[PDB]
Amino acid sequence: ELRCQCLQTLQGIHLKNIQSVKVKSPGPHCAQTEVIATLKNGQKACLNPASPMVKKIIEKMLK
Amino acid sequence: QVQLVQSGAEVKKPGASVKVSCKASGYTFTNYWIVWVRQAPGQGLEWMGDLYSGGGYTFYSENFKGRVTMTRDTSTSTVYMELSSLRSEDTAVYYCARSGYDRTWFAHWGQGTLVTVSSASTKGPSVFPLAPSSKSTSGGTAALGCLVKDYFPEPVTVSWNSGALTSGVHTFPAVLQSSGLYSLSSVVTVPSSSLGTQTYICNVNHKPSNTKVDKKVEPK
Amino acid sequence: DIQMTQSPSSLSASVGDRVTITCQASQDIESYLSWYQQKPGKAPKLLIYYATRLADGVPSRFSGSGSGQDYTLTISSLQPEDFATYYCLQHGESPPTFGQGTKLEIKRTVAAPSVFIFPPSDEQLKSGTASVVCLLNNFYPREAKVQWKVDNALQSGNSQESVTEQDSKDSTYSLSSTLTLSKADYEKHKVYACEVTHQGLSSPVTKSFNRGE
Repeated sequence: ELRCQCLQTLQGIHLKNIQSVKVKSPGPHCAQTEVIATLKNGQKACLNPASPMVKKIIEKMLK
Repeated sequence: QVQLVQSGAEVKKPGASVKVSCKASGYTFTNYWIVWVRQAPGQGLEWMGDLYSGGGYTFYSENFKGRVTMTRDTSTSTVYMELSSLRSEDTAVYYCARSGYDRTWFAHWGQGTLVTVSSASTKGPSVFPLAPSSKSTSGGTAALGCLVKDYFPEPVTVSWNSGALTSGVHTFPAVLQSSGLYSLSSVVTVPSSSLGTQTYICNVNHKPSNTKVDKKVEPK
Repeated sequence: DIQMTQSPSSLSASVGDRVTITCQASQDIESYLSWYQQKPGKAPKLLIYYATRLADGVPSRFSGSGSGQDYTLTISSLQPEDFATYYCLQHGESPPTFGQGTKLEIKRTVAAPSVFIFPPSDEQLKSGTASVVCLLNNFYPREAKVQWKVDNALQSGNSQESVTEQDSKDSTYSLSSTLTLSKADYEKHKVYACEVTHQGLSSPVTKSFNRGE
């Protein structure tokens, strides 16, 4: 869809619950960066890309 | 400091085309969509289509597909909407707008462009002063203005003292005369005390006839 | 396409009142709904996006709610500058579609017009026409009666009038009436008068002048 997927971002998402994280850069679909975590149960959670906790979670995953 | 500046009002005959520009400034042009919305009598607002300013996407409303073309120019940060095969019923104000975070909402709008489609002859207005006098002064207030008569089509814009005078101005909606020509007046109330020291000039513009008149309104 | 039904089509309210405007979509639009304010002769201006988010610079008195098919715009304490037409816009599915609009009028206390008259300019007289303008400034309510009298004879069929939109600061109206005669007819009479009747006036107000004086 050519629209922002995250109308609000969620708090309290833990690394242990995350299966994957998708980072989508700005463009025609959305002028803001969007971060969507897919949890181990299949839930999708929109995350604040600016958040220092979100940056820490993604860098922890890369190790 | 986001600004969208559109080209001036136009008049066209049926069967002609019109190309309205929308010049953007104050943001990164290529990161957003520009949309076109028209406002025609009895139809509120209607989306015509949109295009992504960075390229790759252009969408048209099924109501205009086949006679609308939207184009973009990165070097001038301008988008154009060309509407072809004009009919008298295409008379409307055409707005461009920039998307917000996505094309679902319109964060900033251009000032609009009135396009009139008519077979009737274009006519420039005559501008006459409405001088302040003993018959337009009371309680310390003086009224003065300009009468902008016999023009076609709309719009006429009026400013006072090149936009420096805005308080107490009333530019009236035009009336349609029996001749098919329009007339309007623009008035302002000011202190009667300073009619001898202040200068009041009405600046009249009628873009379809390329008429620009500045009339100094003097006390009578 | 998605049909957007806005309710009410018009409303009248006083300064300080809470105003509620609703928008119903013919199908779920998933909160891709925005609200716009349009003043007469001006472009629309964004108020709310994604159903509830307030645009930058918009006063906190504006708020939005809703989901699925039903959305609401609320103005908590109406201000004179809120006189405008309001529109909803959905873009949950293309093409985006607008509501028909809600015209919000302001009720306020009675204000008598100030009345002014303008004889024709000598410039216009040189062209063969005489327009006489009667101005009624800053009054409320909009109902006002203007009568033209020429040598005390009531006129009919030779005037046009126009009223402004409600003022963004004081919610009043102004009215301009023009009596138009040929120069030849104008020169046949002496007394030109416009008689104004309005709720705010204790008696009708006549502004008059004698031609050539």
